[PDB]
Amino acid sequence: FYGHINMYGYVTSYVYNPGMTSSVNQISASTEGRGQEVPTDYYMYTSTKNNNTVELSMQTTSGVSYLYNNFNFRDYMSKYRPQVDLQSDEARRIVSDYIKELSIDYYLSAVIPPDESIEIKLQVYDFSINRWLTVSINNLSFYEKNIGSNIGYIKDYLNSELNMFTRLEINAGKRDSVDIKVNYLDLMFYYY
Amino acid sequence: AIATYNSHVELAKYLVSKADSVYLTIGKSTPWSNETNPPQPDENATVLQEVIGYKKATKVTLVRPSKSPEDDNKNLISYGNKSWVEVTPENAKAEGAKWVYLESSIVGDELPLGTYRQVGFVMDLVAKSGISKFNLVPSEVESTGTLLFFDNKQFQNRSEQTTAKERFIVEVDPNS
Amino acid sequence: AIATYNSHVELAKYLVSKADSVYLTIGKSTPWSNETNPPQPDENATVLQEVIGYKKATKVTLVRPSKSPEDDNKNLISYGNKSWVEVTPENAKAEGAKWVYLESSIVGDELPLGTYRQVGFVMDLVAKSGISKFNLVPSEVESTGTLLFFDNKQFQNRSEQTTAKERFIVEVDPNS
Repeated sequence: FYGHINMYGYVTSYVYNPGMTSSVNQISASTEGRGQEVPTDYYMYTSTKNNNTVELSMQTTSGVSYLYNNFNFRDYMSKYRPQVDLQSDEARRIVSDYIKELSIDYYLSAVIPPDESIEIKLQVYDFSINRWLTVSINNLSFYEKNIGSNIGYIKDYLNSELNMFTRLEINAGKRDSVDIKVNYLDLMFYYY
Repeated sequence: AIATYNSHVELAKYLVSKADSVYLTIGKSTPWSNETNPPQPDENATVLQEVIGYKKATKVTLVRPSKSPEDDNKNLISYGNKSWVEVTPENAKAEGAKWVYLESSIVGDELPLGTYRQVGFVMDLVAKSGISKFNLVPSEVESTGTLLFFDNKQFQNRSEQTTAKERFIVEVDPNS
Repeated sequence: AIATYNSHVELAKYLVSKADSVYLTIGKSTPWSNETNPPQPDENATVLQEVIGYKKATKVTLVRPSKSPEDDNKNLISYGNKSWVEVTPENAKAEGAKWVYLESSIVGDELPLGTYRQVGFVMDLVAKSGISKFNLVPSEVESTGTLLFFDNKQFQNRSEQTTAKERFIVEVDPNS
């Protein structure tokens, strides 16, 4: 029963806060189109660690940019576990009780001089407190690093639609843009 | 229309009748992407990744679940904390034996030393001219036959002080 | 100023008399500098590095190398790909049985799952008050007793199905 949830991705300098009934694509609508969906290559190539890194241009006017990811546990559970009753008001509890502890693995590098680094935060949206929770803080350089973390039980990170929202907060500092190379992104769970 | 439990007994007997052609095989000598969490197998494949070699199946038999007192005079198979009893082909319908137990053992460098991860079974294998030994590296095989069954375990490593006693209990219909 | 041939056998009888208190122990759970080339085991060391835990000895006995025709027709052991005979304490000097055999099996998760690189045997282990189970993690042990024998190994691994079995034959004076 061990498994991974791999790659909606959206790049923007605007802050999005999902609601309890927020769907996958509401990020683009909430930003008035002041951002872009990640390229097809991001969905194709970030599902395993190899030499094929996906480069993403993080434009910013404020010195901060965001890469949002949305993971739909309803469609995942319907595909891999159609026997689970996802129509109940308890579906978030059922899915979280089923997954138990979730870990995020996220391998990335920055297209910057090898002697420089930028601050990056991995965040998950907590619907119990209606805020972005920082689960990892790292300095990202030219060298690839996993910035992933174990986030534990996902019940409070799931909305009514069983969507989980994650983001990278990327502090470009005084730069108008920073390019990020993404090698691997995986939401991995292990239960008995 | 329907088939029967007795058909699964007869197809188990067929697989057991092939035993002279049956070898355990092991493979995947290089790492997984992470050794703790292997990738899923492929039931349409007919050979292992990174094939280390073949060893003749030391024991091919029918089984059923064990019970006492009526299996006390018999011999029992233990695996995965489960405990099972052996059945001979001419008794298979009377005992109801539709489960096959497959076992082989390797010790030392009689197949190449290193780590192993993929485990499985082949039948209708043919060895090359001038060779008759029960341990084969792939260079010694004329035809690999059909790879029937395989799995993607977490690894282990080998020497003369270790026994590669891998086994399956398999069934041709798990959900009648 | 010599020892007699009996003298080594008496120390071996002593080691076999301790058997109830004897436990397998396992350790060095993180990498060496090279997993294929371990460093030398230091005879001054009191206990394994990175201790995983302890399991009671399943078989302890005096043993000797086999001789034909007589031992071929007795109770028998195969190890080192070669043949050995078991000896009882009340015959030890007549047989010359100066080798002690030690053996235990660690099954599934009865100790925590992980890789290992050291194997050895302890006597005089005492568990904390009220514990009686044959498998112990370090926090369940009141006195670790004494590590008599161990060796460094190339890296090895375990999973929930598997049994890791380790066994030694040893002698008290390799250097007369």
